[PDB]
Amino acid sequence: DVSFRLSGATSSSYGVFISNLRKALPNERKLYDIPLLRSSLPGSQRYALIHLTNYADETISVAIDVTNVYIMGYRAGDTSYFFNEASATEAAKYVFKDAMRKVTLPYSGNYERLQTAAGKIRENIPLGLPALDSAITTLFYYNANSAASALMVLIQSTSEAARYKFIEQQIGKRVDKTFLPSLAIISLENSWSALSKQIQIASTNNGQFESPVVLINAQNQRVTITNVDAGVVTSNIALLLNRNNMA
Ligand SMILES: Nc1ncnc2[nH]cnc12
Repeated sequence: DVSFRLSGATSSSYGVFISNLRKALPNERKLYDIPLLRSSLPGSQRYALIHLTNYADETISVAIDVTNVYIMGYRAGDTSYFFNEASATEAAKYVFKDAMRKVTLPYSGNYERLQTAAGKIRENIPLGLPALDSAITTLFYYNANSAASALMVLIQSTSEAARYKFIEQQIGKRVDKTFLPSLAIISLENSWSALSKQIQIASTNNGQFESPVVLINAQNQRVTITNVDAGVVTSNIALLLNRNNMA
């Protein structure tokens, strides 16, 4: 299990938390010094639990699938909450089994569904450590109308931070402030599967992608990424989705 406590948290201690979350994920190999995640694991090995505690000492436990860093659902007290999808129904056979109530959320855990349900796009939802505190409080005292936006804060602060060093560093900097994510963060979130696939292809193709990936950089320019010597591959992406795990 991995834990993070917001009371007394610093940039350094969020960095230690995201390091430990990456270390909790099993990898087959490394390609270009980046962990390649497993394609399939038995249910008994497939899930990791993250414990998150806000400023008021209220704790939720979040279940993640370690093959794709996907959040399956969370527990608050005696009640578990799972996303309305196939992988989350599978997850509920293995985690939070002694929860007295189980609630199935009225959506799946993908962004197009969560943004529709929240009525807000990712660019307009604050991130930073105080926004994670707020997200924990909202999810602990489950308010249906505010859950979807809180779950997007939670996903971006744990899963997306683990996938990219840039996202980890941007969220971790904001200890007593909040910020709105740039299109650079949004395009990294959007492009993880495609970048992962192309880096796996590149290892059999002399470091060259078969299909380019278009990212948005810090100056809001569309940049076309074509190989493993690009900065996003050398010094940013921290985990690779297995090619067998993309559908
Ligand atoms: N539920 C989720 N967990 C992790 N990463 C995601 N990207 C979109 N939805 C996600």
